[PDB]
Amino acid sequence: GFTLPRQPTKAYECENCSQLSRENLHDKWEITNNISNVRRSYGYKERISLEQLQRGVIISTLAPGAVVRITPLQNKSIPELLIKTPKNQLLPLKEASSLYNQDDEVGNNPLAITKHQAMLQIKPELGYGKFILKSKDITNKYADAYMISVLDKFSITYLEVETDSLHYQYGDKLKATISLHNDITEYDVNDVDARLVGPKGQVISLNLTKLKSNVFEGTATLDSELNDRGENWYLETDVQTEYGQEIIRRSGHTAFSYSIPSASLMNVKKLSSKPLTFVVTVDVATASRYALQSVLFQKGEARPIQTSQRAQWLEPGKHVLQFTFDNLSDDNLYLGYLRLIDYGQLKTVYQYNQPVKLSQL
Ligand SMILES: [Ca+2]
Repeated sequence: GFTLPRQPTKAYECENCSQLSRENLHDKWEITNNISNVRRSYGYKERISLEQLQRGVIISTLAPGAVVRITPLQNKSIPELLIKTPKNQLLPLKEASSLYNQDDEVGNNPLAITKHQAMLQIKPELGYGKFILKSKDITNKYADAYMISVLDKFSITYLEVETDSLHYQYGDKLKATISLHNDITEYDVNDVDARLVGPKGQVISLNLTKLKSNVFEGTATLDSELNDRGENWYLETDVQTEYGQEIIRRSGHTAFSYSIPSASLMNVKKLSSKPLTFVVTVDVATASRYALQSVLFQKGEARPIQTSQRAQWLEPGKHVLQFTFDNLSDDNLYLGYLRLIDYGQLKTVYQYNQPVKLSQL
């Protein structure tokens, strides 16, 4: 017998669990022998209102040829838009795009600026800096709000974000690193905002600390009790600073997985050698369909021989799950991992990824 690391279980309210299969199934398959969520952004995204568009919204770029996208957040029309260049030339938005993009007789060219959406690449001749996007008028037919996306395509200034893990569970502390880089300039950042957004739109704000002039660390406790149903969480951050007369604005995102520890593995023992059968004790908090997956491994070459999977419906309480391999001596074999999946969450809720020699079972 081998005792596995303890993991207190946590119950969750599941809406789709009743629809899951109640079939007790065992599968086996042959097999043979992402690490980081680091993400860089060369632009930013923001939500703006029609009231802000009327007054004018700052579009800040650091290099020529930035790409700008304006989409309504309601199923309504976009206003006729104007853009003020950094040299205070007021233009119809279309006149800030190339002659090619303004031409309706190219055919292959998309009608990139319409009443439904507006997308453009700023002509390199207009340079870079502070552009002002403004509405020509306001009516009760335009959308209330818009998503502005700015890709500063040819800027060497980027925002780098990452979390200390790809996967978390209920009660874990998440740590994020947020850094603003340019290999020529050293920035001093003070205006930073960051949060965690869940699949149902639930928000967990990050508590930030300044590590360096351009580096921030953020922490939060992940304590959502909701089922993510296979969907992921995102770290969202927004940074703004100034370097001389230039606005440095970057926003970034990175994904991470989250689960509720709805069930845990406790003890694993070898039941038989012919056929190679193992039994694992499981503590279940929420009635759902669970799958226990394991891999049999074999100077010396270590390689997987077969994967086994036991999937069944489990009510709250203690259970014994059985899994078998086809098959070599006990000394030349070991269990590569012990993973437990909750199909109600479509997440691994328990995993032991350390080798377990059969001589320990
Ligand atoms: Ca701000």
